[PDB]
Amino acid sequence: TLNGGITDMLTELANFEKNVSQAIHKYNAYRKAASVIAKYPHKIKSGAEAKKLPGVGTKIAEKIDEFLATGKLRKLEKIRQDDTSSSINFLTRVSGIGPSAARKFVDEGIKTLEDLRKNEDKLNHHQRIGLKYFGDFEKRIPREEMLQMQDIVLNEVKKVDSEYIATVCGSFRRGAESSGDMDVLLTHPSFTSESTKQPKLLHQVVEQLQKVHFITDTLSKGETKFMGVCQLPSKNDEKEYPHRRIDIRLIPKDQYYCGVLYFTGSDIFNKNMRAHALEKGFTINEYTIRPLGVAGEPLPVDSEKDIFDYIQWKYREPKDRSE
DNA sequence: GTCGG
DNA sequence: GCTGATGCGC
DNA sequence: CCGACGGCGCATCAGC
Ligand SMILES: Nc1ccn([C@H]2C[C@H](O)[C@@H](COP(=O)(O)OP(=O)(O)NP(=O)(O)O)O2)c(=O)n1
Ligand SMILES: [Mg+2]
Ligand SMILES: [Mg+2]
Repeated sequence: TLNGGITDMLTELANFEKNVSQAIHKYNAYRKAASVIAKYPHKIKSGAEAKKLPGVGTKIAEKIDEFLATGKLRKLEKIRQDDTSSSINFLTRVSGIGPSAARKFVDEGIKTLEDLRKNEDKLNHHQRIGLKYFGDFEKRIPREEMLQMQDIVLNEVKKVDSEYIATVCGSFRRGAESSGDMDVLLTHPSFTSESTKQPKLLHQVVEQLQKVHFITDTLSKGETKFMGVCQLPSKNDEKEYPHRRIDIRLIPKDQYYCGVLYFTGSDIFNKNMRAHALEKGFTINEYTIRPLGVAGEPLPVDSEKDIFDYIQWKYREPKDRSE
């Protein structure tokens, strides 16, 4: 990538602020700057040039000048040397261990993978599964495997009830050649914003995917959101595929376009778009777009493009939403 | 950390 | 048990 | 200056 050295530096700063400092707005600011620089179509020559981009301010411009001049950032070189920052940043890589829990574990002398494995009884269910698949969860998923997973999920959903519609969203729907996980949007005509005419709609699908041994583990599960683990089947004598993260979101069927907009992302694109909506006098969530008067009644939406129209954005195909 | 009013 | 906060994640 | 920063599901806990 054209400015990969810079965007990597900013991401590392973002992670430090989130995981160690617990300064969430600094985390968001660093990721916004990294995002806008990532899509800038020139090799950046100076901090001043970058400060012209929205989300890059004075402090990030100065860091870019240091990085361009020396290839490194003294602030990060010191952070990498610090044992407590290093430990906390490591522990947060386990799914279910956040900044607070990582600092608590370090206080208790739990700070390596070996320590975690020795202290499984001190982990909640989510953390215990995150530890179990720690290596697998850091692997990426080739799009070819995403296509196999898509075929399994859609066909098994079809067998439960041909009226389900399952849509793979996330980075996959944005056309990524690899994904960190699989995100599945689910609808069924019995579940609308006006009524739930059938119970266990999400459960039935989860159950079926467990029955055929696709879903292997559950991190969390409610009426509309499942968060778990899945695995492709392998052939005779074949090494097994890595276990993968899977999220499933049941959305009211009449609210599919707001739901698919949300679940297609990226997260930064959603943040930019919802922030823009506010400046335009609307609020967007995964169910509705509503005017700000306090939020008013939902506006009619019959395509993803209707949502862009309301906030006066030209439409952006999913592949162009990877901010 | 950055931005807009 | 319920409700509201908080952590963690999408 | 300085308030705002997207919006919400599930797990866990504290207080009643
Ligand atoms: N903070 C976040 C995180 C996620 N999402 C939405 C947008 C994202 O596209 C989708 C799925 O989340 P994800 O973490 O799986 O991200 P992804 O875009 O699929 N990328 P990846 O899974 O790493 O390949 O949920 C969001 O709105 N806000
Ligand atoms: Mg994803
Ligand atoms: Mg996901």
